[PDB]
Amino acid sequence: SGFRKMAFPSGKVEGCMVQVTCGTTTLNGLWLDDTVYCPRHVICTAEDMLNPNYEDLLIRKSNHSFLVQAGNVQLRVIGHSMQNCLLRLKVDTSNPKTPKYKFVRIQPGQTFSVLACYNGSPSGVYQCAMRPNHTIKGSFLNGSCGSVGFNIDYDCVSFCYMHHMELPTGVHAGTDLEGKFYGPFVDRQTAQAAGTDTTITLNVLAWLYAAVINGDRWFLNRFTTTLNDFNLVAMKYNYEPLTQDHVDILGPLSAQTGIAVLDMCAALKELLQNGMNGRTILGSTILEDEFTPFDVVRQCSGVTFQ
Amino acid sequence: SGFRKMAFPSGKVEGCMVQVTCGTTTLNGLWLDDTVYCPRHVICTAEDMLNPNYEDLLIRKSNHSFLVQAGNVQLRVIGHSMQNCLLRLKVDTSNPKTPKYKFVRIQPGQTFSVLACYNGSPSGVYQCAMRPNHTIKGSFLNGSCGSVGFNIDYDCVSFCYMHHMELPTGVHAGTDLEGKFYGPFVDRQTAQAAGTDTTITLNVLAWLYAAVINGDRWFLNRFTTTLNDFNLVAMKYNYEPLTQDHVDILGPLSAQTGIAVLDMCAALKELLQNGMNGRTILGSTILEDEFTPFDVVRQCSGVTFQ
Ligand SMILES: O=C(Sc1nnc(C(F)(F)F)[nH]1)c1ccc(C#Cc2ccccc2)o1
Ligand SMILES: O=C(Sc1nnc(C(F)(F)F)[nH]1)c1ccc(C#Cc2ccccc2)o1
Repeated sequence: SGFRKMAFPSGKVEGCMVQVTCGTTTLNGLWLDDTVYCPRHVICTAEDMLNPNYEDLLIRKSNHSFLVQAGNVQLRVIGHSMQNCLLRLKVDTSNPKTPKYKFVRIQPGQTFSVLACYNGSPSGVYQCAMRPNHTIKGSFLNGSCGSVGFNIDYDCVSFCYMHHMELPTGVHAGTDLEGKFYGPFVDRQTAQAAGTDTTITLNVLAWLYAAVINGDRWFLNRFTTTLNDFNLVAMKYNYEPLTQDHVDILGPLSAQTGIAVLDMCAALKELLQNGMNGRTILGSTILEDEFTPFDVVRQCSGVTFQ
Repeated sequence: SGFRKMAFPSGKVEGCMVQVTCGTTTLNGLWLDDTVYCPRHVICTAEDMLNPNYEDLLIRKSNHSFLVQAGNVQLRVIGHSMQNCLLRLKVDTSNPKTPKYKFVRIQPGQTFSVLACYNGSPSGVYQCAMRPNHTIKGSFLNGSCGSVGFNIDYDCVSFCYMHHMELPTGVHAGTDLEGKFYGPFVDRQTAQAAGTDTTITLNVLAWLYAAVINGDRWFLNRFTTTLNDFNLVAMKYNYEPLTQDHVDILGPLSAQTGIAVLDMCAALKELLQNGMNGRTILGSTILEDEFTPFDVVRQCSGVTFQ
């Protein structure tokens, strides 16, 4: 029993974190086989950020412009290229600790673990959701760029995020491991700001199923609803519209608890309209949206507390 | 910026998790040097739990009664002893992945990271506080016994918890790595239940300092309070009494923000009496108590957003 925001064990990722220095700038890189990945803005100094031309800034660099440190070991750069917003440094050593891995581009609403790192040293791990507005509410200080997000599937690390910047509201933006940004953000200091966010409906529903699996039914009701009628209430409360695809995804959870998706939607609608009446769900006083249907099946018992 | 329940990177602990089987019971053990630690109740079958005599149950076991699996490798038991509520199995191999470590007994209110494990395979990591009532609100399913709690200090792993059982309210109980229980709990199936809990005052205060360090001051006020006057409000709201020691501990945070501890206490008192007025603190609608003063200094910027 219980329910917590759980991260994946971070060991396989810890063994891949290095430090990358270019001139006066240091940040984290990711060492897989004989390549180190890092934010290209490592090449930018104390004025470049405002309007950098990375093509131009990089052509002026040599292989020995870059200092890569794996622990106390110094790695030798023997090549470099730019891939979108990432630098790809080739090194003379292959990381013996490289896990089985892939690079994936995660969709909004999906969750992953972040290994916060400073000077190539892991300092903490926590679970994040990719917001509908393509930001994450992380916990990052100066020096955290190059910290990565990931999921672990059996023995395979699916890397899906690399940290690049903080936006004015204190939220965070970055790229996939191909260097393409999530959201309309760019790696330069501009007026860019997070667009308006919405609550992740599908995740709230999954979480309500987790609460039932864990034995709680107080918020249920005898009503049902249609998709369209639900979505009118959804938009009033700034929730993402529910789609048939989302209903389909909730099938396994619906089957395990014997509660129809649209009946759970009627429950949510009531909770949204009436509030929670001083009561809690899975220890929370608010409706949580950073657990996916996958996260619930992963964490919750396969048998429900009927 | 941002503020999240952050766990320590779990790598050093992952490399220490093994599987221990006795008869039909399997759970997790901790492999440090040539010793495996695990809950002694691994020796108990499908009726022993009710009223087991561990001395008697253990004397009937040989070294080969115990099956220890580190990955796919089988470790050979070459000795065993009981230490309080733990078994101490000596093995023919020394764990090459043993980190620098110590065993510590944590105090109520303090926090640590839990590596949830099943069949000796780490599955997740999350941050927990030791409640005043000596339980933790973990996330555990059948097979999680032997999962450990820890803090990491530089290169040193301070182990402080091993999981033994779930109590009726769904909360969790276990021991330090000397096998002594936290709380009045025992490793047998009885009517034992968590005593009444209280909110960890010192942690709520630390967290209010974190909110200020991160730039938020809305909840402050022009009032001050005495310890005694605060504690009268504290007991009305089921908060731990504040002591001079707790005030002393909050010194560094108080200095960084320029807010007197007793002035922060007046703020808390107002928040307790008036509520939060639909507003949030560090993204929370409630007063959080699972971050210590240490956790705040670790996670927050050393310079405040004045
Ligand atoms: O702490 C951070 S994140 C960070 N700051 N430095 C690093 C390093 F690259 F790792 F060194 N990482 C921070 C502070 C301020 C900002 C910013 C910003 C910003 C806001 C709006 C538009 C463009 C840029 O990020
Ligand atoms: O899922 C768990 S924790 C757990 N259950 N099994 C293991 C194993 F040892 F790892 F195998 N760990 C569970 C379910 C039910 C209980 C219990 C209980 C209990 C409640 C009151 C008094 C004494 C015992 O714990």
